[PDB]
Amino acid sequence: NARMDWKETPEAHVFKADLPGVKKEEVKVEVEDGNVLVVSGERTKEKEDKNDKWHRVERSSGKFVRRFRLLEDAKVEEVKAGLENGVLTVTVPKAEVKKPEVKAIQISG
Amino acid sequence: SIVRRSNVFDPFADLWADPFDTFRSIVPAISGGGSETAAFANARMDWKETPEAHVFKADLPGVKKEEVKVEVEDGNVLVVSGERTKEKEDKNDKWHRVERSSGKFVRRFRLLEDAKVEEVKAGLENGVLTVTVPKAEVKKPEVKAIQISG
Amino acid sequence: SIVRRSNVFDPFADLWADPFDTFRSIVPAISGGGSETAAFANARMDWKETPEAHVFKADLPGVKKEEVKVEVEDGNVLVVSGERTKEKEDKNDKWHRVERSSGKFVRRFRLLEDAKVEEVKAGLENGVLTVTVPKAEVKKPEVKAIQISG
Amino acid sequence: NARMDWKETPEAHVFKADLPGVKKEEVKVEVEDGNVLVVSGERTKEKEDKNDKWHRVERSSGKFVRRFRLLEDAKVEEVKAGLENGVLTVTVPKAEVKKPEVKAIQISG
Amino acid sequence: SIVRRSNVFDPFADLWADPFDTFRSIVPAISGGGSETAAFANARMDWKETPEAHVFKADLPGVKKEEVKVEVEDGNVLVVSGERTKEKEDKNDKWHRVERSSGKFVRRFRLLEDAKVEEVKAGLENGVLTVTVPKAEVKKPEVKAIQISG
Amino acid sequence: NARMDWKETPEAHVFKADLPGVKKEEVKVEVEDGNVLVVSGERTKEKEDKNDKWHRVERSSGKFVRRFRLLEDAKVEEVKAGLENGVLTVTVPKAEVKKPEVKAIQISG
Amino acid sequence: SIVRRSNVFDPFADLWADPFDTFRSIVPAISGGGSETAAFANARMDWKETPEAHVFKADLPGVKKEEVKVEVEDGNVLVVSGERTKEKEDKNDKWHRVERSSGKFVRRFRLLEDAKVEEVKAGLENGVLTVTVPKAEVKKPEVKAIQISG
Amino acid sequence: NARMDWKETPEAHVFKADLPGVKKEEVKVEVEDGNVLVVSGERTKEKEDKNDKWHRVERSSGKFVRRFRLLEDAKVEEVKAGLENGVLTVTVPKAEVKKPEVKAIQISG
Amino acid sequence: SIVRRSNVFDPFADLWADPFDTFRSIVPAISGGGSETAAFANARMDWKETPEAHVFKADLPGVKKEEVKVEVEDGNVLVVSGERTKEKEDKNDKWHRVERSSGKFVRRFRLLEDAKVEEVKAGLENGVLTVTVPKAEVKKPEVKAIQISG
Amino acid sequence: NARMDWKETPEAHVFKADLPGVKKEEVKVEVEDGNVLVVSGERTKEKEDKNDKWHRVERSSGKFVRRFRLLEDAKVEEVKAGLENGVLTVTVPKAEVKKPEVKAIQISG
Amino acid sequence: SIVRRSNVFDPFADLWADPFDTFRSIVPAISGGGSETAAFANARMDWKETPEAHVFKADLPGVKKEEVKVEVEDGNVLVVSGERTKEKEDKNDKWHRVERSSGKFVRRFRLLEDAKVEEVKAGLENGVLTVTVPKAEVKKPEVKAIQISG
Amino acid sequence: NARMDWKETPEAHVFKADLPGVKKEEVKVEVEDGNVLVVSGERTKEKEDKNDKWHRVERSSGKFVRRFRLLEDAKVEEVKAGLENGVLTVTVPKAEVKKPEVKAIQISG
Repeated sequence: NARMDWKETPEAHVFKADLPGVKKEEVKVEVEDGNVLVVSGERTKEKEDKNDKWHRVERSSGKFVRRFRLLEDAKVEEVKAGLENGVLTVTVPKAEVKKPEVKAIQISG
Repeated sequence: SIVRRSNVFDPFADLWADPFDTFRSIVPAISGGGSETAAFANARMDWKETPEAHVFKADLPGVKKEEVKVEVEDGNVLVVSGERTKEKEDKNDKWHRVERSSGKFVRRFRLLEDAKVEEVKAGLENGVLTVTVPKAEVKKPEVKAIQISG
Repeated sequence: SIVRRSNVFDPFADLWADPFDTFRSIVPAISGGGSETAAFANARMDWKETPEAHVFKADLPGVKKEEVKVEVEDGNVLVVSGERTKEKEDKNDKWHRVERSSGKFVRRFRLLEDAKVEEVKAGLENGVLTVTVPKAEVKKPEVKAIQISG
Repeated sequence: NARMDWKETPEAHVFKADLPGVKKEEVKVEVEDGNVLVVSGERTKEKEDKNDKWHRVERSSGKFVRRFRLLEDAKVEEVKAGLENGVLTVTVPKAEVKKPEVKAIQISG
Repeated sequence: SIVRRSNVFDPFADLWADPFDTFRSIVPAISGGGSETAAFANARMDWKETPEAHVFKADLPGVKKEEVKVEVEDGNVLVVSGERTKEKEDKNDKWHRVERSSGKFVRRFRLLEDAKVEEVKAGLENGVLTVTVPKAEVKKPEVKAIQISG
Repeated sequence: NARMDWKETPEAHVFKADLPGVKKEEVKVEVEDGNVLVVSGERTKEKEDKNDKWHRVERSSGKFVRRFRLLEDAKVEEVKAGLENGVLTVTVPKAEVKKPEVKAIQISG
Repeated sequence: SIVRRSNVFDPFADLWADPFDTFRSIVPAISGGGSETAAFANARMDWKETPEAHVFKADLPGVKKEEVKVEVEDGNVLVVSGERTKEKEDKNDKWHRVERSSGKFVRRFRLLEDAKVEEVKAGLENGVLTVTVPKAEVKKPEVKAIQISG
Repeated sequence: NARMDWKETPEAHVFKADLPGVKKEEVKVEVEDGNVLVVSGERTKEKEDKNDKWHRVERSSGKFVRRFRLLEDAKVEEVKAGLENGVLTVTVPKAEVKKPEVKAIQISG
Repeated sequence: SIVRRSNVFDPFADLWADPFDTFRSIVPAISGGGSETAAFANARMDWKETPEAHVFKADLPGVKKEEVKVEVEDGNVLVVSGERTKEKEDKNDKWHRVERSSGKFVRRFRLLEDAKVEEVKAGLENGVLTVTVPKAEVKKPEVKAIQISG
Repeated sequence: NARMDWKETPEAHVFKADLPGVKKEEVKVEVEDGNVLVVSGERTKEKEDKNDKWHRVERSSGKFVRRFRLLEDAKVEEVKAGLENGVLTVTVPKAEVKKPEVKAIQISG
Repeated sequence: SIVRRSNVFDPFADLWADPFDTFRSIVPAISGGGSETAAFANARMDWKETPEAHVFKADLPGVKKEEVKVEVEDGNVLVVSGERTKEKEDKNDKWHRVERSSGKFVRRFRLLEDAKVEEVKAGLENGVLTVTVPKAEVKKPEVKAIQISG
Repeated sequence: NARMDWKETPEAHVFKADLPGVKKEEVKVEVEDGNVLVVSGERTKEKEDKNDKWHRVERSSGKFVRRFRLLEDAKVEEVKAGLENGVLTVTVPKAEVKKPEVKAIQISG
C-alpha cells in the first residue's frame, strides 16, 4: 500500500507517494495505454539471518502498484519523477497552464 | 482500480441501488489501490437536507479558520479541506500519550442543485464547522397517491 | 437507495478508486433496497480483454439459444439475458433433490468503445455462452518510461 | 426485502414486486418529489397465542420500502397499481410511446 | 458427504441436541458437496403447530396452482414442490432490473404423526400457500410437577 | 461445486449435473463400493497469456466431486451417462419398474 | 432441541448431505440447549478406515487404563469414556499455572458393520489410546466405469 | 446454559444439572407431552446498587431451559428431583430394572 | 510468549489503558503459547467492590470444601484453586451424555490493598464459593469538581 | 470516544480532549478517589424533525468518559479546566516544578 | 480503563503469556477508553535484536530530522516522537486526492538493558528512521541440553 | 499446542506437558539465554497411504514450542526431564529448598 496525493497546479498535476526505504532502482514510473500513469516497484524485505530475533514488526514489504488516469491531452513526454526522503513526486505538465475554477467561501459564524 | 477523478460523495450514485452487488464486488478488491479513509477520519461530516437548505457539519476540534477551506467547484461541488496546525506549545514537553493526531484532508459532496455561492454560509464554532447551502423554493410538487386496484 | 438506471458493470467506475471508502459506505446499507445478486447467480460471467477483442463467458448450462439473448444498447452496452425453460420431463416424477434452480436474469457491461454490432459473435456450446467483441486496431501507443531523478 | 423487477414497454415502464401475504390495505404506492416512485407497506407478523409452537420460521415480516426514479417527463397522473397473487404491478406511462433502441445478435457458435 | 436420501426437515432430529457440536462439525465441510439452499429460497416456509393442527406457510408469489404441488409420502412426509412459469409477457420488452428470479424446488417435512390425507387442506392466496394438517385429539396428557427435595 | 438434481422415474433414478464448459474427456462417472455413484472431473482453468486483461471473473474452475448412494439392488451394470449442453445425465435403472407412492392433494383455498 | 438419544458420530449421517443447509439451520440455534464439546476436548479422536480395519486414536495423555473404558453397544457402537484421576502429587504444592485440565467424557461412533467384539484390540501407549476394529473381507466389488455418451 | 449429564442405571435414567446459586424455589422440574422431561428456572442477577463497582464478571444469569425425551414407558409418576450443592439430580425410574447391554474390551497394547 | 510469572488478574493493569492497541497486538499471537482459559472455565468468577469490602464469587457446582482452596500470597494476591472429585457413583453405569466436565484450576487476583488475612471470610453454598475481603475505612476523599473556564 | 493527549511540563501534567460541539455545561471535570482525573459529559444528538433528510452521518454522539490516574502528590485543589474551539484542556499542577529526565539523541545517518 | 502511565512496548510483558486469556478479556472492552493506534499509524516500526545490538526502524516518509526526536528515558526506555510539517507548497493548489495524512505521535520501547546513551546511533534516510542500540558482550551462556529419561 | 502446568515444590519448580504420541527422540528440553526453559519438538503426522479413508480428524500434529523463564538462580545444570504416558515432566531444582509463603483460609459459610 503506497499512499499517494493528487494535487493540481496551474501548470501541472502533481502526484506524491510515500515510499520509505525504497531506492530509485526499485521504483518504476510509466505511462501505459497512452494516458495512464503507473507507479510501481517493490519494498524489499530484509530477510537476514536466523541469529536475529524480531520483537516487533509493523512495517510492510513487497510489491506496490498505483494507477491514475491522466488527461487525453497531457504532456506525456514531459512527465518528471523525483524521489527524496522516502517521497516520490511525479509532475505531469498540463497542455495549457490554467488554475482550476474554485470559488472560496468565508468562515466565521 | 484506476483513479480518474476526485472522490465526490453523491447520495444518488448508482452504487447505492444494489448494496449487496456493490458489497460483493469490492470486498475482493479491498487489498488494493489506496484509500483516503485515514485522512477522512480528520473530518467526520454529516449532511442534512432540511426543506430550506443543505446543512453540513464537520468535527474539526482545535482548528482555526485560517486552516480550513470551504470552496465550491464546477457549480455543484462543495469542497472542505484543511490541516490542523502544529500546537506551538512548549518545545521540550514530555509526551506521555498522544491520541489526537490530525492531518491534511479534502472532502467533496455533489449538491443536488447548483448553489448560489454568495448565499452559502460557513461558520466555525466549538470545533464544529457548519456549511449551510440555501436551496431554491418549491412546493414539494405534492405527493400523488395511487389507488391499488385488484 | 433510489434505483435510477440499470446496473451496468463498468471496470473503470469510480467506486473502484477507493475500495475501502466504498466498502465502509455500503456495509451499513446492506440491509436495504434490493439486489439482483440472486438472479445474477444464474449467469456467472467472465470478461477478458485480449488485445484483439473483448471476450465474455457465461455459464448457462442446459440453456437453449431460444432462451438466451445478446443485445447491444446505446452503442456501448452489452446485454445478456434469458431464462432456462422448464424441463418438459415426465410430469409425475419424484423429486428427491433439486439444486439446479435457474430463473430469469439480465446483465449489462459498459464497453470501452462503441462496438460494431455486425462484428459481434455469439456462440453457445457445452453450456457456455461466449460473446466476442472485436476492438479497433491500435499500436498500444508505446509505454513511456520516466527516469527517476533525485 | 420486497423483490422488484423493472421492465420497459414501448408504452410504459412496468414495475413488479413480490408481496406475498400482503393485503392491498397494507401497501402504498406513491410518487414523491415529483418523480420518485415509492412502494411501501408492511408484511404483518401473525404473532398469535402461546398455545402455538413454531418448528420452522423462514418467512420475513415487517416494513418494506422501495424507490425508483421515474423520468422527469412521465405520466405521473396516469400511474396504475394492481395487486394479484402476491405480486404488485405498477404501470408508469411514458410521455410518448416508443420501443427502446436494442440491436439483437445471433447465437450459434 | 454421500447423499443417500431426500432432505426431510424433522424438528426432533438429533442434530439439534448439540448445536455447537453440529456447528463445529459442518463448518469445515461447507466447502463441499452441494446445497439446495438456493432452490429453497424460492419457497421460504413456516411450520406452526397449534393444538388442533400443523400449519405450513410458503411464500410463492405469482405462482398458479397448476405450478405447485402438495403431496404426502410414506404416511408422514409432507412434500411441497413446483416452479413459477415464465411470464408470457411482451416478448421484446426491455429488462432494466430483474430481482424476482424463481425456479424449481422441492421441500419435505416429517410429520409427528401419520396424516389422514383426506383431511389435509391446501389453499393458495395472495402469493401464500397454506397447508393445514389436522392432528388427532389428545388431552395433552396433563403436566406432572415434581416437588424438589433437598 | 457441481449442482445436481436427483429425480426418480418408475423405471430409474435420474441424476442431472450442471457442468458448463466441461468436455466428456474431463468427466468420470463410476460406481464405488458396489453402490455409490461417483461423478467427478475438472473444469479446467484457461490460464492463457499475460497479454490478456481480466475485468471480471465469476466463473469457477477446478475439481468437482459428487457422490450418491444407490440402492443395494440397482442395475449397476445398466447405468448410462449422457452429456449435452453443459448438463450431465446419469440413468440408474431400478431392479423393478414401479412408480413411487405419492398421494397428491388439491390446492384452492 | 430435545435430547432423545446419545450422540453417536456417524460418517454417513444425512446432516452431511447438505452442509450449508445444516449450517444455515443451526447457527441460529447455537445459543441453546447444551453441548458436550467441552467434555469432548478431553479426548480428541481420529477415525481411519484402512481396507483391513477401522482404527481410532484418542489423545489421553497421563491417563491410566483403569481410568479409560472401551465398550461396544448394540452391536455397532464403539464407546470410549473415562476420567483422568487426580495427580496424587504433593498436597500443598504451589500452582503457578494450570492448563492441563481434563475431566469426565464419553464418545460414541457408529460402525459400518457389527463388530466381532472378541477381535477388537485396544492399547494405551504414550498417552494415545488405539482401538482397532477388524472388518470382514470383501473384494471392494470392483469399480464400474461408465462410458459417457453424447 | 445449564450443563447436564444423562446416565443410566439398571433401575433408572439419572439426570444431573449444574445450577450454582439457584434456590429450589427458582427451579422447576416437569414432564410435558407425557414423556418430555423439562428442567427450567432462572439464575437471578444480583443487580444491587450503584455504590458498587465491578472489576470482573464471568458468571452468567437469566433463564435456562433443558429438555430430554423419556421413554414412552417410564415411571413418570415416580420421578424424583433433588437439589444440593448447586447440582440438580432427577431420577426417572425405568419400567423394569435391567442393566443396559454393554460389552467391555481390554486395554493394554 | 515467555511465561515468567503466574496469571494475576489486576483491574488496573496497563493493558486496559489502550484496548485496541492491546487487541491489535495479540490477535496475531493467538495461535501461540498456551492458555488457561479452558481450566478457567471450571471456575467462572465475579469480583465486586462494595465500599465495605471486595466480594468474589465462583461457580463451583458439586464441589466440596475439601476440594477447594482459598489462600493469600505476597500480602495482596487472592488465590482460588481446586478440583471437583470423581463422583463415586455406581461403577458400571451407562453414560448417555456428559456435559459437566470439570478439572483442576488456579486463579489469582491482585487486591488493591494488603488484606488482613484473619478477616477474610470464605463460604461455600449452593455451588457458589464466596470470598469477602474487608477493606480499611476511608471517607472516599470527597470528589473535587472543577469549574470549566472558557 | 473522546481523544485525549497527556503531556507533562516542568510545572504540570496537561491533558487535552477533542470535544467538538460540546458546551461547557455538558462537560464535567473531576477528581475521584483522591487521585483519579475524570473527564465526562455528553455530545447531544440533534434529533430534530422528520421534515429533514439525512444523506450522510459520520459524527458520533452520546456519552463519553475518560479517566487518568494522577500522582498521589498532585495539586488536586489547583487543577484548572479550559474549553475552547472544541478542545478541553486540564492542567494538573505538580507538587514541585521539575522538568522530566530525558536524554535526546542526534539524528543524521 | 484508567490510564496511569505511558504505553511502553515490552516484548516480555505478561500479557503475552496467555494470548487467548488477554484476547478474551479485551474484546469486550474495545468499545471503551481511547487509543493511540491512529497516531501510531504515522510511525510503523520494527524492532530487531541482532546479537550485537537492538535495531529499530520507523517509516517516516517526507519527515525532516528537525521534526523527529529520539530520546532515552529512565535508563531503558527508547522514545520516538515527532510530527511531519505542513508542506509549504503552493497555497491555492487544488487537492484532488489526499491519502498521505500524517500527524503527531510518540512511541516507547522497554529495552532489555540500560542503554549507553552516548553509543546510541540514529539516522534518517529515504524516509526511514533507524535507531541502533549497542548491547553489552556476552557468550550467550551456552545452551544446556537435558537428556530425556523415561 | 502443548498444554503445560507449572507447579512449585519446596525443592523445585516442576513443569508438566501433555505430549501424547511423541517419542522422546522427537522432544527437546533446553535452557536458552541462561535462564529460559525451552520445551519443543514435533508431533509427526502419520500421512500413510491413499488406500486409507478418514472419517474423523480431531488430533493435531506438527511443531510445538514452550518457553518459561526460570530464576536467575536456578540449578540450570540439575534440570531433569522425564517422559511417560504422553506426559513430559521437567524438574528445575531451586537454589535453596523453601516452601513458598501461602496463608490458607477456612471455607464454610
